Amino acid sequence: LDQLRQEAEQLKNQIRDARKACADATLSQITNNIDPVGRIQMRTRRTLRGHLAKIYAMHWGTDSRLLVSASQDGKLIIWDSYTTNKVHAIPLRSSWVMTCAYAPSGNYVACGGLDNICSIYNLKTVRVSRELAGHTGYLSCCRFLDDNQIVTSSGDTTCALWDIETGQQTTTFTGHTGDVMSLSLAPDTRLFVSGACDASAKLWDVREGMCRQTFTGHESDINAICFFPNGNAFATGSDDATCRLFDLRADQELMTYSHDNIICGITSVSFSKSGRLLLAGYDDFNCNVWDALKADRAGVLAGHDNRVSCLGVTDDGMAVATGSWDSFLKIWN
Amino acid sequence: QRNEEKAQREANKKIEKQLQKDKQVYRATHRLLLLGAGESGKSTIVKQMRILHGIFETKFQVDKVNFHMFDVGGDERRKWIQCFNDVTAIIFVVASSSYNMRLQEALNLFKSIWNNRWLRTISVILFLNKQDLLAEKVLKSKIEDYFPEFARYTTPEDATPEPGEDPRVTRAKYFIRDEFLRISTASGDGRHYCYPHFTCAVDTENIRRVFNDCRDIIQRMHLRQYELL
Amino acid sequence: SIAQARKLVEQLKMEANIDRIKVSKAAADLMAYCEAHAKEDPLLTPVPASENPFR
Amino acid sequence: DEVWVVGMGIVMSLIVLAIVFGNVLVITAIAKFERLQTVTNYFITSLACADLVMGLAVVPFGAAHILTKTWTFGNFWCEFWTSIDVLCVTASIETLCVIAVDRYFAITSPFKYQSLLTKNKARVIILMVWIVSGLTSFLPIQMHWYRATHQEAINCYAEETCCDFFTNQAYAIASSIVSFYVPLVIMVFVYSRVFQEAKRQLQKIDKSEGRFHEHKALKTLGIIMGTFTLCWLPFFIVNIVHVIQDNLIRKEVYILLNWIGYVNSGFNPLIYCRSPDFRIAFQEL
Ligand SMILES: Nc1nc2c(ncn2[C@@H]2O[C@H](COP(=O)(O)OP(=O)(O)OP(=O)(O)O)[C@@H](O)[C@H]2O)c(=O)[nH]1
Ligand SMILES: CN[C@@H]1CCc2c(ccc(O)c2O)[C@H]1O
Repeated sequence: LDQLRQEAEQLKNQIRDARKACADATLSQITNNIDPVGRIQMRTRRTLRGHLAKIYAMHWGTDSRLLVSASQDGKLIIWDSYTTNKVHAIPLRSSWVMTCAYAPSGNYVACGGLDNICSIYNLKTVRVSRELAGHTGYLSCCRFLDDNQIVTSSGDTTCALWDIETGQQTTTFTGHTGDVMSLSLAPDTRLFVSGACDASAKLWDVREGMCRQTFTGHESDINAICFFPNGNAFATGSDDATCRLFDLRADQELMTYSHDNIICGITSVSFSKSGRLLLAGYDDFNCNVWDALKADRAGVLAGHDNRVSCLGVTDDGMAVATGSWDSFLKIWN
Repeated sequence: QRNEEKAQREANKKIEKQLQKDKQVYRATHRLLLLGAGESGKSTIVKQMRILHGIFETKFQVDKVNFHMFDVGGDERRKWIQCFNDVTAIIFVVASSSYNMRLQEALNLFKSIWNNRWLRTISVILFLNKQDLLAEKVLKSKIEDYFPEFARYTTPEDATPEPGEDPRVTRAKYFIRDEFLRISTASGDGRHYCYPHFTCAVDTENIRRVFNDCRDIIQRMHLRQYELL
Repeated sequence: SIAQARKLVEQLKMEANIDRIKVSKAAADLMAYCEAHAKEDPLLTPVPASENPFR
Repeated sequence: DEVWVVGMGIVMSLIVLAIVFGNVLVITAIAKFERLQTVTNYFITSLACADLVMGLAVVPFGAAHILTKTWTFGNFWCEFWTSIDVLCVTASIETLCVIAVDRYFAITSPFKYQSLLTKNKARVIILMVWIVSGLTSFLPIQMHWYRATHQEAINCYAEETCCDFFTNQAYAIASSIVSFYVPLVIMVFVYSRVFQEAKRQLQKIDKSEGRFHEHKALKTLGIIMGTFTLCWLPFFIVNIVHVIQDNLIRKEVYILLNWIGYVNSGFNPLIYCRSPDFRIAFQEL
């Protein structure tokens, strides 16, 4: 119907006008008087070996002790960072995997792959506790809400929430135009956001199940997302070299991190414990660290040959780990 | 303390021994990706394959050489291509008889797939099914009626025809291959090659053909590695 | 689907009614948090080797 | 005359350095970067180490002997010098043969290449090569199995002031047969087979896709074969000919050929380490 599409445009124009009216001053101008962090130099403290093929993603443990890594060969290996010694090596039925997560209590580990099934493993007993099925597209990310509920994202536009015992979709979130390839959880369990193949990245409410906001700053595919430690802002890294920091209380974006030299995409984004430093990977053989307050570069992390596809920061914030398409890991401090 | 350290050391040791042991098993096998357009006829081709021994995986071994396939079930931009940059070869199936009903669509995928930044060093083993049906349509829907570049491609200069019911069908056979090979030659520095084959609905030496193609690909890769080509 | 167009029509209306706060408050909150939690961050300042467990 | 005294010295000094620098750089590049470390590069390390030991040990001592025309050191020093010289030479040649046969196995049979050569096989092969090298050199020269029956030779052993190389015909024949001719024929057959396979593949490509579109192979094989054959061929022919016919060749010719054979170890990394990854690693340092 002709009228329906227009009604839609008028609403978009009103939203844009409201966002423009809410704008008062540039975010960069506010933090002009902040003293710069300066040069930050960190070196590799440990090197982890034992993987055969390219790795995809990893997740630090709730304690700063352990971490879990997954690779395309089809094995989950739980390292011990302090003594660089393996603990478990769980084979998988399907070789291709694209995500992993580590339970808050430390009693469960989950891994989802290109096969349309999310499976959970029990550490203390290993065997497959339950198999979660129902999606129509390949999985992209998954996180543990608690010991009982897990929220996942799929290649189809749907994002769902499961229950381990029942094994059924308690709630389904729909509205995305294309494929979803990112997800993160707030410090509390109330809210979570996602970034899809379309430039739009929205915010979802777990209990309500209704979308609350929509951000469309970027102009290409979105490949990473994370929350500010406060919980009132989130930063995004897209296929274009630009990295942008959105806001929740005010819909419009605040600052953009980009440079002329960089022409490669971003595959992972994470924040420091204090939130001052924004650490982002790159398609090139490098990992760059920025300053969140004034968009000034700090340092360069090098020592990877193939790519950088995973990144995470420990809860206490003492160490940062990076992954690669090479078989090797790396721990920085 | 020391006993705890001892225990961790012993576990690392068992895990490492088993991981080294499977390293040889992992390195021995060869991986193939199978991709094709709709209604091409890949299910029939997999039949002789299962005879040798969301994602369907096939394991078959010939002459003490292990092969393992990956059929992915699907007009969508694909972000799972990056995950398939380590396969030895890609099997591509195109229905030659399906011109009146889509061929332009298949070629459209081939350039798309031929120019990815992640599949630069991967060669393609190309099959052409529905051979029998092609002869019947040419011998009323003609290529000239549907395609405007049909002129002048009827005869192959190096044509080595099998005894043929139709000199004319031999004209339709080599027009499609020339269109497919026109894209393969244009991009890449010789790191990747195309292997065209002609196969009817009933065929038996498919395993032999794929074995020979894989051997040729590996020999070419090793020759280029040591700077002899 | 005509409905997907219909579904979008009420959805945009729902998301446009939220109150918008000026950027000054959000920027001030971010700056205040970053400045207050600077000491607790072990990556911003080089931790002593003795306190470092990795080294 | 003063020019004769110096020029020889400067030329000798340059030869001693270049070898040390190149071999040290190759060894450091192999040991440092993890990307370059693999099964095929473990063979290069043995050749680099052997050539480095040769260049550090025998070349300066021979140059000093040539310049001073007198052997100040003792007789056991002379025996040790000759022993390590023969050891290094034969070790390098057998390492080259092993590299050639490994390349042949990699090219001709690709499916079984992954299982045949494994970190266990490479270490055993290299240890066997070095053991054969040690057995050929130290055992017969530490004892007096290489002594000559000529009266001038006996006078030479009697005078400790100067030591030269004097051996019987049987030992020379045996050492030459073990060190040179068998590796030469093995390399010839290997590279002929490899060239035939490459020609067959090129013909297949030309027949298959020639409408739309072997100098490189010829040059690549020619450099490797010709350099080694020209460097190490005349010396062994002369080694046979002086033994077969007494008082036929001049000592200057012998020492000149032995010295021109030493330069081969200098140019080995240039031929065998021209890969782009090696270039990147060298430029990084
Ligand atoms: N005459 C003839 N018919 C064929 C040939 N190959 C396939 N067909 C027919 O075409 C049908 C479609 O091929 P299928 O094997 O079913 O392929 P599919 O499983 O639909 O796979 P997609 O191509 O991915 O859609 C087959 O079931 C046959 O009836 C062939 O070579 N000749
Ligand atoms: C003094 N130089 C020696 C003399 C003879 C000799 C060499 C090498 C290998 C042999 O089997 C030999 O008999 C030369 O390197």
